Amino acid sequence: WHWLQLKPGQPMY
Amino acid sequence: WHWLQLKPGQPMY
Amino acid sequence: APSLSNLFYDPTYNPGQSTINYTSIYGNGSTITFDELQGLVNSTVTQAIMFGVRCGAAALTLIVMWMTSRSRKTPIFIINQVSLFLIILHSALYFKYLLSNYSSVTYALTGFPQFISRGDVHVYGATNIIQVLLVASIETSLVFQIKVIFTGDNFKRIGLMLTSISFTLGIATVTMYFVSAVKGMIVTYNDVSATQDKYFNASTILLASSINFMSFVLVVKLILAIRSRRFLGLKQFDSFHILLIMSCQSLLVPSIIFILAYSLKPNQGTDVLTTVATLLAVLSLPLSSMWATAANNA
Amino acid sequence: APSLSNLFYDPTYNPGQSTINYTSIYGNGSTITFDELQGLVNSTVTQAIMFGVRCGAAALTLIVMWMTSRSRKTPIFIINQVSLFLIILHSALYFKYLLSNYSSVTYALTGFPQFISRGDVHVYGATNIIQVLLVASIETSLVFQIKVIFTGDNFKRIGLMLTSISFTLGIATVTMYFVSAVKGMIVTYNDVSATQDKYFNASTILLASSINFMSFVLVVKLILAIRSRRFLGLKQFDSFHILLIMSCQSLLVPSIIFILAYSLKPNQGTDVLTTVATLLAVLSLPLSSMWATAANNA
Ligand SMILES: CC(C)CCC[C@@H](C)[C@H]1CC[C@H]2[C@@H]3CC=C4C[C@@H](OC(=O)CCC(=O)O)CC[C@]4(C)[C@H]3CC[C@]12C
Ligand SMILES: CC(C)CCC[C@@H](C)[C@H]1CC[C@H]2[C@@H]3CC=C4C[C@@H](OC(=O)CCC(=O)O)CC[C@]4(C)[C@H]3CC[C@]12C
Ligand SMILES: CC(C)CCC[C@@H](C)[C@H]1CC[C@H]2[C@@H]3CC=C4C[C@@H](OC(=O)CCC(=O)O)CC[C@]4(C)[C@H]3CC[C@]12C
Ligand SMILES: CC(C)CCC[C@@H](C)[C@H]1CC[C@H]2[C@@H]3CC=C4C[C@@H](OC(=O)CCC(=O)O)CC[C@]4(C)[C@H]3CC[C@]12C
Ligand SMILES: CC(C)CCC[C@@H](C)[C@H]1CC[C@H]2[C@@H]3CC=C4C[C@@H](OC(=O)CCC(=O)O)CC[C@]4(C)[C@H]3CC[C@]12C
Ligand SMILES: CC(C)CCC[C@@H](C)[C@H]1CC[C@H]2[C@@H]3CC=C4C[C@@H](OC(=O)CCC(=O)O)CC[C@]4(C)[C@H]3CC[C@]12C
Ligand SMILES: CC(C)CCC[C@@H](C)[C@H]1CC[C@H]2[C@@H]3CC=C4C[C@@H](OC(=O)CCC(=O)O)CC[C@]4(C)[C@H]3CC[C@]12C
Ligand SMILES: CC(C)CCC[C@@H](C)[C@H]1CC[C@H]2[C@@H]3CC=C4C[C@@H](OC(=O)CCC(=O)O)CC[C@]4(C)[C@H]3CC[C@]12C
Ligand SMILES: CC(C)CCC[C@@H](C)[C@H]1CC[C@H]2[C@@H]3CC=C4C[C@@H](OC(=O)CCC(=O)O)CC[C@]4(C)[C@H]3CC[C@]12C
Ligand SMILES: CC(C)CCC[C@@H](C)[C@H]1CC[C@H]2[C@@H]3CC=C4C[C@@H](OC(=O)CCC(=O)O)CC[C@]4(C)[C@H]3CC[C@]12C
Ligand SMILES: CC(C)CCC[C@@H](C)[C@H]1CC[C@H]2[C@@H]3CC=C4C[C@@H](OC(=O)CCC(=O)O)CC[C@]4(C)[C@H]3CC[C@]12C
Ligand SMILES: CC(C)CCC[C@@H](C)[C@H]1CC[C@H]2[C@@H]3CC=C4C[C@@H](OC(=O)CCC(=O)O)CC[C@]4(C)[C@H]3CC[C@]12C
Ligand SMILES: *[C@@H]1O[C@H](CO)[C@@H](O)[C@H](O)[C@H]1NC(C)=O
Ligand SMILES: *[C@@H]1O[C@H](CO)[C@@H](O)[C@H](O)[C@H]1NC(C)=O
Ligand SMILES: *[C@@H]1O[C@H](CO)[C@@H](O)[C@H](O)[C@H]1NC(C)=O
Ligand SMILES: *[C@@H]1O[C@H](CO)[C@@H](O)[C@H](O)[C@H]1NC(C)=O
Repeated sequence: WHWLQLKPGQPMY
Repeated sequence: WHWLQLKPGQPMY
Repeated sequence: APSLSNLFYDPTYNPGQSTINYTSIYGNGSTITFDELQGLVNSTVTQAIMFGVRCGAAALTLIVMWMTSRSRKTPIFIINQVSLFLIILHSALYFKYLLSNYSSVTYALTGFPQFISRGDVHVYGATNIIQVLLVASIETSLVFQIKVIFTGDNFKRIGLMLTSISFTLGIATVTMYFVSAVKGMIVTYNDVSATQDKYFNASTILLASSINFMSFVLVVKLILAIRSRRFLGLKQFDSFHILLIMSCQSLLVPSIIFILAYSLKPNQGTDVLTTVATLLAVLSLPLSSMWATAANNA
Repeated sequence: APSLSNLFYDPTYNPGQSTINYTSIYGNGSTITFDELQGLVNSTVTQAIMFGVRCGAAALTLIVMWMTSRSRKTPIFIINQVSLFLIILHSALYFKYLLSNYSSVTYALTGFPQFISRGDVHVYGATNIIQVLLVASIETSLVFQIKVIFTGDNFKRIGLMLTSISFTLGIATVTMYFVSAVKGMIVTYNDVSATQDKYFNASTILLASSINFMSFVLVVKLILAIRSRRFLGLKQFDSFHILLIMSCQSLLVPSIIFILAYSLKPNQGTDVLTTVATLLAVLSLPLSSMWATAANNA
């Protein structure tokens, strides 16, 4: 189990 | 204009 | 083709442990293997696959919902259209993001801020605003699905309570998405090589808990409303059965997809399954309307 | 983070002209730039995007077509189901191909046949067989759409002629797809680093010309069948109008997409737009049935 990670500029899922 | 190219093992489009 | 190396004939050599040499800001060698690179590309391709599924499903649901929805000018129809158009537009901007200079392996391997064009920053911001509007439209639909369904129930005390809680959750998630958006925008505009995902996780769990709350209310209510119809009358196949089926689907599949998105291995590009969960939570209602009309017509 | 290199501070350096060093069968250096690599990854992502659109649109069209198609046990319904299930299964196998070891940049840069697993060859063959069955189902539908629509016309001479030509084209495309499939299978099974696309181009143009022929027939006929209804009666908004609209869409959009797929720049991954053209040629008929029922019911 993990927190969702955003790449350094990934827009919102 | 060009012929469609299949990579060396691309399955059929 | 000067000459095939010896390793073309060796049947034991695997390309996956071989090393790529390239230049990066941190150093000069910065060796990386083809399997980290193929992990990156597979994550990008997996995100593209799910967003293609979103775009095609939402576009064809929008098209079908026009062709058949006889009840035009209803607020729930207009909201469902706004939400499907926002899903399509969000998927379109994301489809530019996956083919831009922020999802490229050029930036994911070489953290060079010179490669970044300010138009990509504007695309990032537009995508975040469109996501905020999408969550706003979804919660508008839900507050409009609980407000309307709670009209006519003699036990209006608890109906008003349920509307209130749902509307509180809707405002909380919309405000948290907007706070996350602006806290990501100021950092991205200031420094292109940083992110603020702290509030993201909170806003997505807020949206998932809202959807879970809705599926609870609709299933509880419809259960007492087919138990009252089973003690007097019978409940095995009426349109009643179609709403109950779609509300049990909304109860079980998006929660399963949310836990699947939070449980699987990280960095594999599977983290955007929360968008398939929101896609199905959206598509439960128009498909419910289609089945309801196509079982009422006969 | 030992120390940021000088090129982090230079605002003129672009990563796109920088060179990747890696090992390959042909040589030892084999330099390649990040922009050829990002072209490869963007082509893979573009193929994934269109196949995600195909999978989502076909799956939701299959689901909706059940929920609403009251005329079950019709041959055209069963064919439309077989075709939507084959589109979904083809998209699924392709979604494995894009995440396999033949679409990986590991093989597209280092032509190592050792990386190839024989299961991927079997997946390739299964995808080719499923494509052959898909073309067979599409042409079965079309020969079943011209056979049925030509029943009842007083001018049955030309109707039988049209059925015959269409059925000849259907058999020719199915046989050419099967010949292309087997001629690709023997080469892939023999040598994993070769392809036989010579018959591909011919079979796709045969399918496009079949679809073009169908849209001609259905539009010509429906034009004379609304001109006979305009000299006596009027033709501005009846279900007649819905079939004519979908047949003009089938006339104009898949041909435009076929020429767009044959005209745009090569090696950009846009060559799979022919599958969006076939997707829309498939989705014209179930959506036509939905609109026809939802304009006949009132
Ligand atoms: C049931 C529906 C409403 C979806 C919510 C499911 C929850 C049970 C999930 C969502 C987020 C999950 C958490 C996300 C991150 C982590 C990683 C990890 O976190 C830690 O405490 C250590 C690492 C860190 O400090 O982040 C251990 C599990 C945990 C807390 C997860 C536990 C299970 C949680 C609370
Ligand atoms: C209208 C519907 C039924 C779609 C068919 C459109 C045609 C007008 C397209 C399909 C294939 C095309 C051809 C595909 C390949 C080429 C590339 C090129 O071929 C050459 O003669 C030189 C290169 C080579 O030898 O292949 C010049 C255009 C041409 C013949 C294209 C001309 C236009 C064609 C016939
Ligand atoms: C409401 C329904 C009926 C619309 C159905 C069609 C749309 C979903 C299509 C039509 C135009 C398409 C767009 C046309 C062009 C592009 C640009 C494309 O990116 C690029 O061309 C590269 C950009 C870069 O270099 O970064 C990304 C997909 C996108 C937004 C497409 C997404 C899908 C769109 C919106
Ligand atoms: C609501 C549904 C029906 C979709 C509607 C389509 C729009 C969402 C698409 C169609 C064309 C797209 C545009 C096509 C090209 C560009 C240029 C592009 O310029 C850049 O900054 C990148 C340039 C580059 O690639 O080098 C920015 C996005 C934008 C405005 C796109 C934004 C999204 C647009 C308006
Ligand atoms: C469904 C109905 C009956 C309401 C249930 C109670 C809610 C008000 C609870 C249930 C889950 C809770 C959420 C579970 C987890 C989080 C994440 C938490 O932030 C983090 O953990 C992110 C940072 C990190 O830990 O890495 C902020 C509160 C929040 C949104 C919680 C807010 C309050 C929520 C929505
Ligand atoms: C009710 C109708 C309208 C829709 C039904 C759709 C379901 C059949 C879908 C929705 C979510 C899907 C799931 C979403 C994600 C995954 C994870 C996917 O990948 C893994 O489990 C990873 C395995 C690994 O680690 O290698 C396998 C399929 C599965 C369970 C999917 C199976 C099919 C599901 C249940
Ligand atoms: C019409 C729609 C609404 C029906 C529902 C379809 C989805 C539930 C499907 C369509 C695409 C599927 C995904 C396609 C590919 C993958 C990647 C797969 O993992 C890998 O391939 C990674 C392998 C590696 O680590 O190299 C895990 C399942 C997943 C996310 C699938 C999960 C289920 C998805 C989201
Ligand atoms: C209701 C159904 C008939 C239509 C709507 C849902 C389907 C489109 C979904 C449900 C299950 C999904 C599948 C579940 C798991 C996988 C395995 C997955 O495998 C990998 O990605 C492996 C990659 C690797 O091994 O490297 C590829 C997608 C696929 C076939 C999914 C494709 C999309 C599927 C068929
Ligand atoms: C018609 C719609 C509803 C989709 C039906 C699902 C099937 C298309 C999927 C479900 C699980 C898939 C299988 C899951 C795993 C594998 C193992 C896989 O093994 C390999 O050769 C690759 C191993 C590796 O990744 O290293 C080959 C494909 C196969 C049989 C897949 C083929 C496609 C299957 C049968
Ligand atoms: C639409 C109705 C009225 C019928 C029209 C006549 C058809 C029988 C013609 C029109 C286009 C023709 C096709 C145009 C181009 C080709 C490609 C040709 O092969 C190649 O050019 C591939 C190799 C190469 O040139 O690189 C084989 C014949 C074929 C399928 C032709 C077969 C005969 C077709 C289908
Ligand atoms: C049933 C209805 C809703 C279908 C609507 C489909 C159209 C809106 C789509 C189908 C194919 C699309 C086209 C497919 C590919 C491209 C190429 C794309 O990129 C380029 O032109 C490349 C430029 C470059 O070389 O840099 C621009 C959009 C365009 C014309 C797309 C515009 C929108 C189109 C016509
Ligand atoms: C089924 C209906 C309801 C929707 C139909 C939507 C399609 C017409 C869209 C969806 C995905 C789109 C494609 C997404 C991405 C691209 C890549 C784009 O080129 C680039 O991104 C720049 C060049 C490069 O990246 O190499 C050109 C348009 C194209 C093929 C788009 C053409 C229009 C497509 C096929
Ligand atoms: C890549 O870099 C390492 C360390 O600098 C070096 O030992 C290796 O020889 C390089 N790879 C090739 C193919 O030259
Ligand atoms: C990086 O390695 C190459 C190989 O010798 C060398 O020419 C170059 O000077 C190195 N870059 C720096 C900043 O030292
Ligand atoms: C990479 O290949 C080039 C050949 O163009 C060579 O000059 C260089 O020394 C190699 N290593 C690096 C880090 O560039
Ligand atoms: C490839 O380049 C490296 C760098 O010196 C060298 O060690 C290696 O021997 C070379 N491979 C062959 C087959 O010469």
